[PDB]
Amino acid sequence: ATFEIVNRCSYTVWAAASKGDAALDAGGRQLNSGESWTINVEPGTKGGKIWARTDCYFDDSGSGICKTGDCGGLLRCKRFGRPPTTLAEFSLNQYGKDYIDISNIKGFNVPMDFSPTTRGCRGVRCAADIVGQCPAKLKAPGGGCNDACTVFQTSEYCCTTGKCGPTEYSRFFKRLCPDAFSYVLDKPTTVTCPGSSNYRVTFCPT
Repeated sequence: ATFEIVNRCSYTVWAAASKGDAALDAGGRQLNSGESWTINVEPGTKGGKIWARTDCYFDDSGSGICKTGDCGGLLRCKRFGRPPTTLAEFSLNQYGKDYIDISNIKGFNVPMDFSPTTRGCRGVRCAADIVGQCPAKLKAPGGGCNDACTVFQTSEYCCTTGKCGPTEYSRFFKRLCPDAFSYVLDKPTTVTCPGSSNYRVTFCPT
């Protein structure tokens, strides 16, 4: 499948694409404001994620640090990034269907639209000013708005027992972005698309 990743933010972001144990395509790239990066994702990819990283510094060899979403200090991400990260999540060609969603379960750093570029389903968006409205205890110094599990490490926020409810913190994310997962057991906002659809991820869509 083809993903076009577009930075509509006024600031540079470092896109990242990983399935947790391996890079997707190159795994990461600098996107200046307005730049587009087209990647190819193998059919059948299960549990892929795309996110933006902010305020990165990398050397010649592609090693460095980002203030949000850092994936072990590499430009080319092989593993998932450090919260807070707004997440575009997808599983492709799962019994004939693609499944896509946006998640705030690992916090929020950059607003995001995740839409098909082919027919047969709708896109999802989380474009509210979550960082500006972020509750004081969830604000990340590097920027962004952490989820409550990352901050407090309790069974309830992390849903470690498989039973957990919404919380004051999850309801904040849900109020600003109803179409994104706000906690592990949230009523799913997953979109079902035809198998082998193509997609565009737009940072700062508005």
